[PDB]
Amino acid sequence: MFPCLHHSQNLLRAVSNMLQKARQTLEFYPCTSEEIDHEDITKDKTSTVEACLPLELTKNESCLNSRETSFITNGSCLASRKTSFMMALCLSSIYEDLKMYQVEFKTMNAKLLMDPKRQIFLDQNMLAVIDELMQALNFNSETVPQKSSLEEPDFYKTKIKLCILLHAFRIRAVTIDRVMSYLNA
Amino acid sequence: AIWELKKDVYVVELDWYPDAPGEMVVLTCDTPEEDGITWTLDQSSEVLGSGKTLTIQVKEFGDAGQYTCHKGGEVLSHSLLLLHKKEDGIWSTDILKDQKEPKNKTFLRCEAKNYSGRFTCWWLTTISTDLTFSVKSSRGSSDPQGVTCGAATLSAERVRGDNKEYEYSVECQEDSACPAAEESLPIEVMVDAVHKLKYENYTSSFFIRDIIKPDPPKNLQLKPLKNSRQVEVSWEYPDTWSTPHSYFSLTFCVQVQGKEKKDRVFTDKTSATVICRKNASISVRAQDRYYSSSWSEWASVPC
Amino acid sequence: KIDACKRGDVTVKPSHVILLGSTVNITCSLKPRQGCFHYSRRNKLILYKFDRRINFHHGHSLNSQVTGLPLGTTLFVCKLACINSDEIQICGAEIFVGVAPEQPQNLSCIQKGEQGTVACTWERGRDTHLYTEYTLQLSGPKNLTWQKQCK
Ligand SMILES: *[C@@H]1O[C@H](CO)[C@@H](O[C@@H]2O[C@H](CO)[C@@H](O[C@@H]3O[C@H](CO)[C@@H](O)[C@H](O)[C@@H]3O)[C@H](O)[C@H]2NC(C)=O)[C@H](O)[C@H]1NC(C)=O
Ligand SMILES: *[C@@H]1O[C@H](CO)[C@@H](O)[C@H](O)[C@H]1NC(C)=O
Ligand SMILES: *[C@@H]1O[C@H](CO)[C@@H](O)[C@H](O)[C@H]1NC(C)=O
Repeated sequence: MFPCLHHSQNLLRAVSNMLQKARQTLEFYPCTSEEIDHEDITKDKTSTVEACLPLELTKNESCLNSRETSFITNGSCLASRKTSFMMALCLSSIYEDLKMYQVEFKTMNAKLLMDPKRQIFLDQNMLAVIDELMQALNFNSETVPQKSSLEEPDFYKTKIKLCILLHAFRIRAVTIDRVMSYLNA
Repeated sequence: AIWELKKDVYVVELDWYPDAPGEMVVLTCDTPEEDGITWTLDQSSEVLGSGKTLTIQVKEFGDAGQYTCHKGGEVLSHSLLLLHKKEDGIWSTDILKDQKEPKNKTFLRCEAKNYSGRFTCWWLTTISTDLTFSVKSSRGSSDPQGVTCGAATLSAERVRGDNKEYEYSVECQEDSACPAAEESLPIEVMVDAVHKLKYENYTSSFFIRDIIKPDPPKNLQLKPLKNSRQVEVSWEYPDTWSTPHSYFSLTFCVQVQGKEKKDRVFTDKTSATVICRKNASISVRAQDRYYSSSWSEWASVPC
Repeated sequence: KIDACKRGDVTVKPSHVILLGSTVNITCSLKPRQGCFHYSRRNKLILYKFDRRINFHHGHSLNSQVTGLPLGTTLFVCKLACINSDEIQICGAEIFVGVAPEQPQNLSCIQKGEQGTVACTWERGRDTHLYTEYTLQLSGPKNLTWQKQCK
């Protein structure tokens, strides 16, 4: 049993439940996988797409581009002398992916609360799981400050952006789960 | 408009309504200049036009065919003509048939069995002869020579109704050397169906994970527990499925209904224990554990 | 920057928040680069309220003036229908019709026991269909006040 793998399995399950709630709440807003384009915020910032691979799959090492964002932050999920750099860079990039998403999700939630009705709001449990996993991934975890606005934003745009992020995040959550399973075995 | 599908082949786009005027079509020959070039459409020596240039509006299919560039008694060049009918401003779709299983207007159905990127696409067409297909593929549009599609082959000749639909399939492998954990661009496959003087094209966009269909579970065996009614059943991962088996995982659903309505049990473990009625079979199915995928064929061992 | 609206942008006059009784000019505009791939006089630019057709213009610029909107939120979504392809949602606007907030007629503050936390209760009045922020201020003999907001 791997504790980070348990957190990652909790993350994928939490996103799956939130995604189901989002489809039910926003009946008109189009939130089916077919009608929602895949857009990834972390497209160029992080190297999870390349660094997070089984050791057998990655060989030439040429594609790792000049140790891109090679922070290699030390953390409680692995041990400093336990695994190869290929997994050390991957764990740092996964931490960065969760930081980029959590900062955005909190911004969306703060705008959603202002709605006169409560049609939809991001799951507090899902946000807590993202923070718990980041704390294990990197010791120098930064907790996002409470975000708020002094004005009211258009709600339709936030609800379309929300659906686009949730689906992309779910794909990211499976990718983290596969890496955690590989680390355990 | 007039565009060249390939050298010596020119597809002409024509509107399809009664009493329609044809587009002015100009024929040119890339040969050393000859005074007196003659032009034929049919194999017959009826001569259509003289000069290195021939003008003929393609008002109907009869006016489309292999115009021949011949002078001096030697055929200088060749000018095959292909037609892309457009009806009410909508491109014709007659060569292939609408399966409709995913949704309406679906003529291409693709599938995969591994994360390697090897995939096969099946299209059902009811035209028995004079049929040719051109297949090209790429990841998004950025990858040049991204995918190496193979050549169409007839696969089956079933008798649905009396039409006898024939199924043609292509084998395509992602030729990208760099391994990547997640796909950001959908693979796009284009089939340029050609029949006689009629040209049609079909485009399908998809992701490998969505089209993946696992092969049936391997080495299924039943081992009765000593002095107990229940029987332990053990199965193994398919060799064809991508490795390592830790990063890529499958979920096994076991149904014991054989021949009470639903004995299906979903077990991640490779061995599950089920009471075995003497008069039934035990069957196992495989699906991608991580994402929703097409279910595998049932693997049945007599019990 | 994830963008919810790419094919086109929709504007509302004066604003998404309007007084009960006012009329909004929802105008759906399509960027020139985006549009129906094949020009045809069959494709339309529909505008729907709760998926109900209110207008349709072949041209990229569509203008509408909805009136008598009731209290609440109405989702006006402006989809593009091409000749054979299915409708693609382009952009939409959510309008919250609201009214001026009710004043609290009665305010009572009660402290439970000699040692207690002061609690003040008010009659909100009619619910305005809008986000409501309540501020309670307590001032003593001279002017020194405690500020608390019930968001
Ligand atoms: C699928 O079939 C359609 C039907 O012809 C193809 O659209 C046509 O594509 C050709 C090739 O680009 C166009 O001809 C040439 O286009 C270029 C670029 O615009 C231009 O420089 C040439 O002068 C000539 O126009 C043709 O205009 C176009 N037809 C229409 C109505 O747009 C399409 O390419 C086919 N796709 C595949 C993958 O085969
Ligand atoms: C709405 O637009 C029409 C024409 O564009 C104009 O005549 C009218 O005054 C506008 N009304 C408001 C409230 O903006
Ligand atoms: C206290 O505030 C009230 C209202 O602002 C004002 O009328 C009064 O003069 C103030 N008293 C002092 C001592 O400032």
